[PDB]
Amino acid sequence: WLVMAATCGGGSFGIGKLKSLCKEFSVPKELRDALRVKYGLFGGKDSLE
Amino acid sequence: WLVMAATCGGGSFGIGKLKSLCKEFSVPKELRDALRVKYGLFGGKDSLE
Repeated sequence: WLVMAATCGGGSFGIGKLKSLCKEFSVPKELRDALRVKYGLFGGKDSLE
Repeated sequence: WLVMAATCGGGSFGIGKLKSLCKEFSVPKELRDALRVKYGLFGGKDSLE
């Protein structure tokens, strides 16, 4: 796999994930980016006095 | 397949076709381009009075 790789090898940059079977919610999975930012927009939806 | 796709996905541009088995005429199939032009050069081969 380093031979097919040629000049650049063993250099992971980003890993995408997906569901094998299909059901309920589509689950195209790379929302992890907004997981470290645990509550970016969801905490404050429409709160005003 | 959209995950491997990354930034560009679901954007077909051109579809090539080919024969599974081998026989008679090779049939590398993308002559469809000259099918809408039904008779471009074949209609008039070498006709002259």
